[PDB]
Amino acid sequence: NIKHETDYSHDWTVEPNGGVTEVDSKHTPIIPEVGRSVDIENTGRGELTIQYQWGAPFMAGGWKVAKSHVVQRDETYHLQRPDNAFYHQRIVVINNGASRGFCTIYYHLEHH
Repeated sequence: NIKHETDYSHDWTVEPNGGVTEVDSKHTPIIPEVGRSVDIENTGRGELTIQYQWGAPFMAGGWKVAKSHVVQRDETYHLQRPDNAFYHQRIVVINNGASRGFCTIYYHLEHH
């Protein structure tokens, strides 16, 4: 009795020499919420960093890093969301290298 479920994906570019691309975001300023996990497939020639970031109410003190991981070319990596709830959160992909960055993000949706 296998069932098909639908998730989302999206392709992204990340500029070289410090580009940052936002690939997910959530703002829940009244009641905080747990976020969403993703997988990243690096489809470019150089490495990328993926980070899970959070912010306090009013973004006081700017974004903070909860998780970070480096993904090499052709690899796919699962970024599990933190177990705690946030007022602001996002996932970014950062390209600190000289090669243009490319990736596909697979978003793990909520299923019941």
